[PDB]
Amino acid sequence: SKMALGIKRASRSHTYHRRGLWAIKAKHGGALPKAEKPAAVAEPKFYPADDVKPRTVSTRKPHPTKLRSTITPGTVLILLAGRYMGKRVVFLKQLQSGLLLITGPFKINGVPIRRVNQAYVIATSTKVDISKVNVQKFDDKYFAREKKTRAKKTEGELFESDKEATKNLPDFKKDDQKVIDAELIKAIDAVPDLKNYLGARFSLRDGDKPHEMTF
Amino acid sequence: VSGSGVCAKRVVVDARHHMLGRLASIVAKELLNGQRVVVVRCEEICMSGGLVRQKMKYLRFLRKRMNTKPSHGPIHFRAPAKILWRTIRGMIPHKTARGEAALARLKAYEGVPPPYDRTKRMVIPDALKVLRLQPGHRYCLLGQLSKEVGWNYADTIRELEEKRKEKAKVSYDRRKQLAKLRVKAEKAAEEKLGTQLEILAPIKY
Amino acid sequence: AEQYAGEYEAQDKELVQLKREARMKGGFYVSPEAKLLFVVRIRGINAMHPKTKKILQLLRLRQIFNGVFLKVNKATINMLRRVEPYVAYGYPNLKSVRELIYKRGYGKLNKQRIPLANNKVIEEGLGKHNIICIEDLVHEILTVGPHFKEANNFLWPFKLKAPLGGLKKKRNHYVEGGDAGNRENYINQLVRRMN
Amino acid sequence: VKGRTGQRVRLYVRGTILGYKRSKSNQYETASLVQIEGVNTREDVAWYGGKRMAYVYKAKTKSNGTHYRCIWGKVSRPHGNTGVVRAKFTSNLPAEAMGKKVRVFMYPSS
Amino acid sequence: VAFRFHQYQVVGRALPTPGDEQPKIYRMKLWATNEVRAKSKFWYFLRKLKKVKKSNGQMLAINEIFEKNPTTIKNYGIWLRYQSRTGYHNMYKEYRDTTLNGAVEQMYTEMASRHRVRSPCIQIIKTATVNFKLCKRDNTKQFHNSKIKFPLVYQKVRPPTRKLKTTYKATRPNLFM
Amino acid sequence: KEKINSKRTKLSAEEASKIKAAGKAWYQTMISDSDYTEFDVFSKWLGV
RNA sequence: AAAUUGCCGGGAGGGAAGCGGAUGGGGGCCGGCGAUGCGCCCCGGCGCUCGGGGCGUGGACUGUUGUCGGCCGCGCCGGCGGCCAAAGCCCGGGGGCUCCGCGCCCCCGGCAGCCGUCGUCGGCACGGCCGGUACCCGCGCGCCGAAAGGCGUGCCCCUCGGGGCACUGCGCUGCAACGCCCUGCGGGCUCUCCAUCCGACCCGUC
RNA sequence: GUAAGCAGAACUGGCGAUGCGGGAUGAACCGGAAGCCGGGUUACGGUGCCCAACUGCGCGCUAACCUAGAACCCACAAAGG
RNA sequence: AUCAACUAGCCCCGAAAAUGGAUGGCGCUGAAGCGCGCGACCCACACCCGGCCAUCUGGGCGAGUGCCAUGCCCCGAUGAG
Ligand SMILES: [Mg+2]
Ligand SMILES: [Mg+2]
Ligand SMILES: [Mg+2]
Ligand SMILES: [Mg+2]
Ligand SMILES: [Mg+2]
Ligand SMILES: [Mg+2]
Ligand SMILES: [Mg+2]
Ligand SMILES: [Mg+2]
Ligand SMILES: [Mg+2]
Ligand SMILES: [Mg+2]
Ligand SMILES: [Mg+2]
Ligand SMILES: [Mg+2]
Repeated sequence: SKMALGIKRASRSHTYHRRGLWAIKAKHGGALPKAEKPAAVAEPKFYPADDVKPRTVSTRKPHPTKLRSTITPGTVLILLAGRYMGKRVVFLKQLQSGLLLITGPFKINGVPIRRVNQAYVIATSTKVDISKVNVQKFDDKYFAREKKTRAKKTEGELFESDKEATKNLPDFKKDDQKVIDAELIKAIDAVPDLKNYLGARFSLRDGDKPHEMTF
Repeated sequence: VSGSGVCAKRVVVDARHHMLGRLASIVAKELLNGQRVVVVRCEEICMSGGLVRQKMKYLRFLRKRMNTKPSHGPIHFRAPAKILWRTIRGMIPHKTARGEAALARLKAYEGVPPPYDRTKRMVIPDALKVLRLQPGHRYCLLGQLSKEVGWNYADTIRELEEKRKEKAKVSYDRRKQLAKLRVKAEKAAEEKLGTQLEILAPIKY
Repeated sequence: AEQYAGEYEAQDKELVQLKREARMKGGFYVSPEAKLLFVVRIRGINAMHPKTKKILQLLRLRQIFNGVFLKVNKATINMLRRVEPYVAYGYPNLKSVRELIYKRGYGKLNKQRIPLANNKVIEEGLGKHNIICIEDLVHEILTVGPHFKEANNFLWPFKLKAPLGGLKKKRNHYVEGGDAGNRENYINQLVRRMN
Repeated sequence: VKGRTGQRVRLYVRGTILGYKRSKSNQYETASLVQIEGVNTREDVAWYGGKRMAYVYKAKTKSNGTHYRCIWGKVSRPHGNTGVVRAKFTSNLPAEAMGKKVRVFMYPSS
Repeated sequence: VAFRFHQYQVVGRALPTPGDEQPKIYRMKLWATNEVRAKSKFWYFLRKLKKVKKSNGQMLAINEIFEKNPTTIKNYGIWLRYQSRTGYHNMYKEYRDTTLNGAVEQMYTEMASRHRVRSPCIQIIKTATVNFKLCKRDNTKQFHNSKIKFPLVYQKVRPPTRKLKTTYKATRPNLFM
Repeated sequence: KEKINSKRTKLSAEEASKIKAAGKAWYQTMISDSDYTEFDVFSKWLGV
């Protein structure tokens, strides 16, 4: 219904409703409000020679990426790129930036609760029942890096010293993975053989055609 | 013909009873694609058109020699392996680096010289006599053609292939026995596993 | 646009009604021939007879794969008979006319070519002729109207794509297997691949 | 085979680099031709259309800690009736590149 | 499914003229590939038989005929006029096929093969169903027997679709009829 | 979807009969064949 | 200076070399080859700039993904109509054929399953190339909603679902997210050599 | 003119002055005339290998113990069996 | 069950030249020949969309916040020598 949606959105009356010009006929009496003259700073510190153009605070409000039809909270994905390729994970929930949020769990797979792009995953037809996992604590800030300054060039005394020390991933993430993998193993033992499944990794051995291979 | 695209280090061809030119085009494209091929039992390649026709074609080919220096002219080969290698070179572009690198991947033999006995010898369906020649039309074996254009090793291939066939037959009998005892093992383990093996009931034959 | 859709539908149903009526009455109804042709040129501009060159400069087919709308009258159809090995032509239907005029519609405005991406450009090029909209223009072409001369000399010779799915031989007449000449209705099945 | 060393998962479907987009007398080195192991139909490449490949080779000198180089590309569209594909690369391939093997992953997957 | 020919019937007459204000009416049964080719053949036969040209003629009706029972085999006869390289001749051809429409295809193919005669050279004078026990040709007559049985001397070995086909195969195929 | 009165009585039996008769008459005249009582030389070849 | 020659270092050579278009591998080479600054803000002195600290950001090239446009390509699906529609299926009837391909052929009438050919309306899934916004779109001026988005009044319509229309105003108006590298064994080069592929006859001239 | 890839005319187009795709090769035969690039689709001609595209789906005829035969011009075959 | 004539497809006989030799080559025989078709497919600087250069055409820019006005901006087509 892409084009029916196009017309239904495109109606002048429906655009009145959508922009909500009522409740703009509410506040300023029985009429549409005036607008005024901002920008009375009158204090330019320096005058560029080129014709000046201000910063773009972008007013375009892009649509959200559409999560694939074959993705359900609880679906066993297939990672495809990066250090966890072949790893089979379980999809927790497609988070607010658009990226998928998956888990090993780390007790069996070594794949922590981590962010994965939707492009690099192949949803399998199997599901798990996980409506009693409490995932609300995960978001973009949990994962946002605050990547540090490039003044630290990794030298012969940094190489294994970072391995040998622990100034790394924090202990609240340590405890996090414990709570999620507990409440998710309690959901995996239900599905027979699934722990062994997830323990395996998908390998496209000889005589395997992906166009033929279902998932 | 674009190739199979298969992944073997070497693919052998039991070239018994295949059309010379058809096997030659299939193999020539495999070489140009870059997959290393080895064709054996070339002494058996069947050619359409009767033996007398293939004869006169080859004896016309004998006339073609450089007048002022025969040592420089068309080099007429006799052995079936070299007949095949020339028929395939006529199909590969062999005056460029790509084409000569292609022919570097071809190795053609009469018989099956070791280590090509203990191996699976793959036949190319698009070229077999049964599938490309109507039964009852003239054909000749490149072994007979060379035996009559003067390749003096038809006998010496023949004793060696009699020896190789008997040495293969004894080992095939041994593998029959080993496979019937593997089959009794097949059923012995199946009867020892019950519901452990239900999942393979619908996808087995 | 409402009453154009209405009358198109009425004409299409009415033809069926008269054909059944004539059959039940015993004889048969003979459809009233097409008033309009779509003509698209299918040969390059090299090695042409000069008469043919002038005829194609008047039919406005001055480059391979141009497609123009033509009235059927005796002068025009005997002008097509002269350049027949060079053209492919027939009787466009409603979808053909509308989607050509939308998807490939350009206007000879001030001798300049304007992409009719809005109703406005009609208002300047036409409108002295009581054509205000793209649907007015489509109608007044398809049901060949009194102002069809002006509503067609307004249009620019449609630039078509090369025929997807290929083509047959362009050297023979369609009857002999080729592409030139009448394909009376099949110019419909062709415009979908020239567009 | 058993008790082997090498890669432990194949997440890519191997193929040969086949030539270029050629007429009978031209090359357009921009679009290469690629054969995938296992595709035998023009509509079987429908599922590969878009999936990304890598030409992996190795030069004479170390760079960034390796001899290995890799030039990236992707399956644009089908070519012919037997599942040969046309591949578009960031840089056009070497002509020694044809006959060698190229890796077709499934990354940009659907 | 699709048929390369279709048996139309075309009905036409000369243009109205002051005398003979209802010119007489001609019907024909023509094979062609579509409408416009059937029409163009109709004017051919009414300009070499009835002295009427497309300019000085008018076409009133064209119907596409179809077949009664596509499910049953019908022994067809075709009486046909054709042009050899050095003259003209007249042939009679008996076919077994489920439709006259397929029989015409088979007949153009036979004239293009047995005699290198193309379509522009062939005319179908009369077509009819010559039911069994009255057929003339031996190759038609030899399928008029229940309790018929014959094995398949010619059977292409071929994978069911283009996917399942590879270039090397271990085993020489087992062919048996 | 649930088998409502989807297209019901639209025309009566006398009309649906005469329409079928007119159609079959046109079919008879549309597949009608020639007499061939003209060509006295190719009678035996044409069968009539 | 050039043609020409020697040594030194490198490169390549199966009956020419040279040239053009691709990149690939070698070299030689480029730091304007590629950034570290902007606002707020707290002193401590010299509202304005520098010295310290907190503060959100921010740079060449390159990669990926997303979302809108544009053009395009490919695949699958559903409805409608025309056609005498035809057909098998379900029932009924109607003729010749005489031992026959014989439980043979042909035709006509009823009915309420799917099934050609053109025409046409619609749904979607996939991909390829280009663009990325001063207007077309879009955003704020209200609330709810992290968010796609929803939310009002009055008329017309069928009246379930729900749909159509409506009064319209000010201003603003360069799409995003995350990366990789940063004096490097890096980046890429229009310079050099070489290999491979395609092209490729020796210029002036009657 | 016996004819000529000959000599002289009529209508038009081409080459000359013009690249490019096809006819293996060719100034004028077939397609088609162009700024420099990215994307799509075609014309002529093709899909066994050289060589990009099917050893595709069909039906017939030919069996050549002469170099069977295999492209508009075009690189011929005749009378006759 | 058959006898004779006529006819026309492919093949054959007719059919001979000198450097070794040319359906372009190899080869091809339910063809990879011949005749007719069907689905796709491959291929030009040709057709379409898009970017850019230039030529041409047609417009905009002063009680000037005003400009290499010989400039800038917009529209359209075209590009062989
Ligand atoms: Mg040479
Ligand atoms: Mg296509
Ligand atoms: Mg064509
Ligand atoms: Mg010097
Ligand atoms: Mg030296
Ligand atoms: Mg060079
Ligand atoms: Mg370089
Ligand atoms: Mg898009
Ligand atoms: Mg002179
Ligand atoms: Mg292109
Ligand atoms: Mg090829
Ligand atoms: Mg000017």
